[PDB]
Amino acid sequence: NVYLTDSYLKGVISFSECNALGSYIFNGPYLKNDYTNLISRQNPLIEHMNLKKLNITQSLISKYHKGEIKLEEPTYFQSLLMTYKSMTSSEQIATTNLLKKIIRRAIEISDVKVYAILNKLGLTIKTTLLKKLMCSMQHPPSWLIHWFNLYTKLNNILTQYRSNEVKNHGFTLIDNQTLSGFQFILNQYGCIVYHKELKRITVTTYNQFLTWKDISLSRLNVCLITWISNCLNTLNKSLGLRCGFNNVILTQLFLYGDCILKLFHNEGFYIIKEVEGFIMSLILNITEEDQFRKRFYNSMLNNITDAANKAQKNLLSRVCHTLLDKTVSDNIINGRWIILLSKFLKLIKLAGDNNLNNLSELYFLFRIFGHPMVDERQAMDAVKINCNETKFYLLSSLSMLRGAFIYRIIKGFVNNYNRWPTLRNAIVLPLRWLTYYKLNTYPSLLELTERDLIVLSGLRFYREFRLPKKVDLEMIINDKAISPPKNLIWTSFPRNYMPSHIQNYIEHEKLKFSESDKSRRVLEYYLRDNKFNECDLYNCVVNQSYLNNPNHVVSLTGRMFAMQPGMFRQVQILAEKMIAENILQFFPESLTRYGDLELQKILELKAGINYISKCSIITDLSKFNQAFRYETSCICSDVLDELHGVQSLFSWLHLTIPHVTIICTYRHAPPYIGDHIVDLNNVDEQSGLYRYHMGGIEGWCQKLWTIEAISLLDLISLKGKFSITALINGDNQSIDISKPIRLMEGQTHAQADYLLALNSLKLLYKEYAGIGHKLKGTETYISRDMQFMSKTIQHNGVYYPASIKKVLRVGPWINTILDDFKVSLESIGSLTQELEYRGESLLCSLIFRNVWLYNQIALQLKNHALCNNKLYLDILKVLKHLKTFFNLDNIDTALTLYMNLPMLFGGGDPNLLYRSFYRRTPDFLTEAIVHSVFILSYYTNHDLKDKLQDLSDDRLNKFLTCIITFDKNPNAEFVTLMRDPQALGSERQAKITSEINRLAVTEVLSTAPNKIFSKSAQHYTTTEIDLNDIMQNIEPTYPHGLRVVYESLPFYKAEKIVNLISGTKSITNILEKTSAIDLTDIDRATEMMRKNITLLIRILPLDCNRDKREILSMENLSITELSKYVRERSWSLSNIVGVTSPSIMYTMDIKYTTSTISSGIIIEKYNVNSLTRGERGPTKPWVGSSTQEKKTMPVYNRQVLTKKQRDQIDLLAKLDWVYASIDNKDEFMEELSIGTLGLTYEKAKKLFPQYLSVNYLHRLTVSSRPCEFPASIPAYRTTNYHFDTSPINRILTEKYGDEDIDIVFQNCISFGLSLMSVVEQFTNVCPNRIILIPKLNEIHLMKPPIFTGDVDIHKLKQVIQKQHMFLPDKISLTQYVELF
Amino acid sequence: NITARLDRIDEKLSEILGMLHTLVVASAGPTSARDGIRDAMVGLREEMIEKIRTEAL
Amino acid sequence: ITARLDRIDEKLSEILGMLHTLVVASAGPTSARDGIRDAMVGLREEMIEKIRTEALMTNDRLEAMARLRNEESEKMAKDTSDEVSLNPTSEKLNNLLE
Amino acid sequence: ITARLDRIDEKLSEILGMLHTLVVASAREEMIEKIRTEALMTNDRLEAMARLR
Amino acid sequence: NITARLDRIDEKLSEILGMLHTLVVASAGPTSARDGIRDAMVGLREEMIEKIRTE
Ligand SMILES: CN1C(=O)C2(CCN(c3cnc(C#N)c(Cl)c3)CC2)c2cc(Br)ccc21
Repeated sequence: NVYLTDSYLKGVISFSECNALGSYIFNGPYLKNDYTNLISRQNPLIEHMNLKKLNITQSLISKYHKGEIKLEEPTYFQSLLMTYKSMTSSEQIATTNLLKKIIRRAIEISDVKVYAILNKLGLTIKTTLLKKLMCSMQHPPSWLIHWFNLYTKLNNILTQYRSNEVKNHGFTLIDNQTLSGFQFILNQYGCIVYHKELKRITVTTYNQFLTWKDISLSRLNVCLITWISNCLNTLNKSLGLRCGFNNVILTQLFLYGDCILKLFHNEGFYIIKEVEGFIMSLILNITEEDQFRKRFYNSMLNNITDAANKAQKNLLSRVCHTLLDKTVSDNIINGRWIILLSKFLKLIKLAGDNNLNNLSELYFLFRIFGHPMVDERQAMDAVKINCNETKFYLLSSLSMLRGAFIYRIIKGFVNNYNRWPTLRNAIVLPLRWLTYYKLNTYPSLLELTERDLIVLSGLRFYREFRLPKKVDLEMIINDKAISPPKNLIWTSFPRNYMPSHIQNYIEHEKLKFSESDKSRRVLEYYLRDNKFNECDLYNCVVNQSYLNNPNHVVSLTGRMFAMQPGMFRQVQILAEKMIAENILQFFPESLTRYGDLELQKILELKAGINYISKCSIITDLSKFNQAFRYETSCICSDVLDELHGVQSLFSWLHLTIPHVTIICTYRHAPPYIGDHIVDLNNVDEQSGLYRYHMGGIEGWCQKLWTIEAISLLDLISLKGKFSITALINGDNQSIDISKPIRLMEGQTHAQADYLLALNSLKLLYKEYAGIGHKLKGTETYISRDMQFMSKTIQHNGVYYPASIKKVLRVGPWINTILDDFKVSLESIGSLTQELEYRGESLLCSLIFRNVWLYNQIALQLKNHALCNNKLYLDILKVLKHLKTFFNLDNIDTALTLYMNLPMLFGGGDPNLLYRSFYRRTPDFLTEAIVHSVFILSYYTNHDLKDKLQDLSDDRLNKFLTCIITFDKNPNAEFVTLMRDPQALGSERQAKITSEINRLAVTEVLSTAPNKIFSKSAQHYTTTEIDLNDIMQNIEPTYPHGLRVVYESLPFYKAEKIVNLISGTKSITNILEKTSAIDLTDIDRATEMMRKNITLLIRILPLDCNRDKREILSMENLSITELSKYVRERSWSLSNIVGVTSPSIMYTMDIKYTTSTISSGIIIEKYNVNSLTRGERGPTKPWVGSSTQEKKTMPVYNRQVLTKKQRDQIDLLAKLDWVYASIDNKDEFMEELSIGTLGLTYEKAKKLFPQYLSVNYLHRLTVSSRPCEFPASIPAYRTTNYHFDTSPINRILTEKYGDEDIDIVFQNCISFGLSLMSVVEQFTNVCPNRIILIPKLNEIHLMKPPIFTGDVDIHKLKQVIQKQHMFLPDKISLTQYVELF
Repeated sequence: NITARLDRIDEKLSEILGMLHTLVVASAGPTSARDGIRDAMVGLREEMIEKIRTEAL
Repeated sequence: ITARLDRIDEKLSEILGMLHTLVVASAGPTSARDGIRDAMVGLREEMIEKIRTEALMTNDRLEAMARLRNEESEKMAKDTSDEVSLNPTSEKLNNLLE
Repeated sequence: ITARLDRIDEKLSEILGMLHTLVVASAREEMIEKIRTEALMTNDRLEAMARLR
Repeated sequence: NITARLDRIDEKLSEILGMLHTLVVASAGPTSARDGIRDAMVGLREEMIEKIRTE
């Protein structure tokens, strides 16, 4: 059992852990005067005792007790470390030479792609651009060498510790020479830092060391990116990023932030967090006008000074009676800190340069200074006052809130079902509302009165939606921790921190609970349940078994994360799922869309929104929940309860939580229990433990409060007589307010907009205070002409990104499990694509990616924590093979080639060349082959403007011959093509972790005490055999139809769970209650990594190209026919249809001048300026949405069915559409409809959508086909160009004629747009027109095939019967009766 | 005139009904669930009656 | 018969006037922090003077008084004011910045 | 026209009485009858569908 | 007609008195009243099952 520790910070820095460690070591209150220090000095942990008993620690303690060294706080040593410049030795030459080598190698690797692109466009280094850049980047600046040296040292320390702790458990690293001046005692349970010439010592944790390393890496990445971008913009102004920073100012900013952190304390982060507002002010001074920006500036100054005063107060209060009482500087008492702060702020303004690009990119500064230590009991005490407060309402306010909610629901039902919901109370309606009810209409907001809402608040409803009767295992199972029951909560703390009676009680009382109740994680909470039943949640909800339950706790872990036992968590998840499923259709303002292009969609549709005065209000709703009560939430929860026919399912929180004790269950923060007290509801209320919580826990019930906020906004719009357009994306509310006004004499539009904003703000404050929510001036602001939403900035239609903030953590082993090489390469590439998708710079992203890929491959494989240097020897033998096969001259050239060929064939390039022009593709193999051809053009000197020719250089012929020649060895063709329609077979592609870990997961699950998992895992293999036998005799193979068949069976849901479980570390020790990794898992991972690295030796054999004296001839060669042949040969199949598609980057030839040929698509520039980056045009933003099917929907009552049934119906309808040609389709459909839905085919066919589209090969909606095809540029820029695709349909109908062809025109338009962008980047001038002419050699017909064969019904029945425990709910007779 | 004067008593009674129902719903809070009288103030819905029917026949 | 419709209208007006001055206090912990308390309904002035005698325990009682009465406190009056006024430290920092 | 309005007036008087009794008291069979009646009328809606099978 | 407009008022008045009865009964402080309510609801359920099982 091996212990692998973290390499990056994934967690929080603990206040109580550091407090306890330092208090035990130095024998006194270290950071605070908590109970943590008392119990830590009374009964220390064994790891703390081990750290204190060392020989160097005893020496340092002796020095400290003699008054010879002074104790400090970790921020002091952070400031010391980040200024370390004792780098004056023969150590100054080694670092500089290493950095120069890395830079040279990165440019030499990028040269190949730059050459390929410049050749395709028609525009050791072969390019003049990169030769100039290499001449310009020969001497690294001092501020970059500083951070590179610091990061190298800290990373070396960490790598040494991690390796030696993998080899030996219980290893303490004692380092004195790596960093001259400092002395490190590093471990997994603590860290001791000592400075000898300053006579300083500090004690901290392992996560703080990880944070220091992350800080040095972030500052290194900032310096690298700005240096590369500056050197690029010095050659061509369109080549780099849109920002223009100066790195001396950035060094000064780092220094002054460190000075603020050292001066105040841990309490200084509160101050830096405020400076975000400061930057926002600098933005408004550019975009807004006098009154709005003056208001924001004054509020910002007030916020900052209040934060600083509170920080000083709390700092002076905390360290009074601790061992740090003489560490407070004198510049805080006399108030001279302001000067420091002023300088800091001034630098930020000097860094902004009065530019929106700099000011928008400058938000990386708040990910540069580290993370604070979160005090847990204090965070608990901060909200106890807000959630124990009594609120006072007027009955009219609650009546109107309920009426607005009911109005929204009535309007939604009328719009979505042509029907008022069924009322059981229509007696209470007046005549004018009875008319609306019986006519099935509603009035508008302009015709609505405040009395109408009070009248509507009296209506009661009948059940409209139905609850699922069987639990969905995919929504309740995840990879998180779970809270123990109330009687087993004392198991959250070490046994040393508990009194004797609590220990005796725990041991005597663990004998009356299940093995799943004693669990500490969700997965094993469900796996150990030997009495599981899928109708347990439904019975709990219907019987209300969660009310008044004596097993209920709330456990907090800080930013706070709360948890409860499993039953209540089930009920919570079900309530939120029912809201998301049935109700959010009536509230189109609630969003959950976080994404690259989605936020741009939202900002575009926001910008699209005798005078009409306008204004905007931005509000932060993070603390929104603490103010809610039963009276304010359940007046609408009751409407939802009535709509679903249940009681108190959406009202569970405010009915259950007020009777629970809220407790902090941190490991190092236990409460003080008085002797002879075991029950938690009898322990004294103290810091970190209380009762009578009214108000709601953050995260639980968020959608309810969102839709209630929307209803309140409707009420405000009614009361104020103006129009409102609202958007809520998480915890951020944006309101656009519009009102028709008649301007006075001399009044300007600005003053009218300002008056409207002020009056709307008054009305909003009053209406929010009416329901008990007191808005603060720190959470709300008003503006008029700047679109802000979710930390995204748009102005005048131009979008301003923050890419540098997101590329800060790119490094060696990021985002992997067990230090996987392939996943690390993939994550590096995907994270560096953002300097091109958002930053609009191809070459900067490319060079940064190559820097870190070279560092990770050529420098960090020798230091693997578990695979000591075997992967590096594999890499070297692969490089030797490549050097022999391609007749290269060095291993350097071999590595340059290896880093440029795709990962599909076993190489090391994670970013294919087509993703610089369009984001989606329908066929990966053709893109891989085209990328390989383009890359090998660098060594074979082939021209990408001519055609495929046979020349004297036969490297490409050799490559293609080895690609199409191999030994067929298929196995399990159809189930593999079911779970991945793009798989190759015959071991022609690399393997992923799921395929490797599947069998291990199933053998671990075969022994689980839960029968629903045991039977599934015991029948897995025979189910796979049957599933492969089902669709084997249907000869024309359509892997997308195979996917549709696969998704309509319960084995799909069975496989989701296995794919989820196969993503943990130490799959074998899941049911072993251990945090250590088994050696079998390490061996599996090691052998997988080695096979995947050496794949390129088996794919490109030196064996006379597999005794193939015949070589491939390129005269009239089609890459797409070759791809289709390669794909068919690897599965031993005669015909596979609907998977092969040409490559737009290869098919289209690019011209700039117009000619008499008159072919291909045309892209023109409608802008008038020469350059386009940062501008907007008169066109509509291009979204490459695909064309779906045309289908008619039958008329029946849909709300009678759940969502799983409505999904299974669509699946069976697609199956009836696609496989309508097979010979036993009637028996097939009867079996499917009676096995999965419960009805016969005759009754089920009445609910199937009928498809009017004939060619399903062209328009089929599967999860394995791209739904849209966007470009590789931001949306706002697509508005600068105009396209016409008409000259190509004139030539495509004379060669085929009214026939479907395999080509995506969306990707053609995207290619054209990104081509405009890239040509402007590389030439510093945007072309007027481009013309794309297709190669007709690559375009083929797409006609729907006629299927022949018989489906095996016996194997279908076997598959349905073996995995019956994952089937959805059958459609009953009671339900089918109400369907019509 | 009698009908136009009776068509206002109805609109006043409807407002009284809305206010009193909101009060009834807001008064059945955590103490009512703790004492077990909340179903006597909000009503029995479809699921409980279906359970009663299944345990009856 | 209008002499009876008038006595019906006066009663309806009385009920609707006594229902538009009702105030609800949310349920919370009792005095001395043991148990939960029920939600309380009562006329506006009775609830206000119950807040003044602090029979209902709460902080920020001044804004409670000024909000149950349809009035505007000065805190909320400057929260939504035309111009924002600095603080002593804010003017010190603003002088340092200019 | 003469008795009905007086019934309305008596019911309004009783309403005012009970509303005073409620709003000054800060510190069962009719209710159970209504609960039973509406629960039976909901069971009737359930039985209509159960018999429609 | 007028008789229908008086029937509506009668129904609404009965509903108002029902709501008021609920509000005033539920507001009884002593535990005796809230115990009687749950005992009566216990009864009601297993007396409703009687009328359901009869037909
Ligand atoms: C008073 N007030 C503010 O000053 C700000 C605005 C500016 N803001 C940020 C923070 N981070 C980013 C990043 N990336 C960006 Cl782009 C803006 C911080 C808070 C704010 C936001 C919201 Br919603 C509600 C009220 C306020």
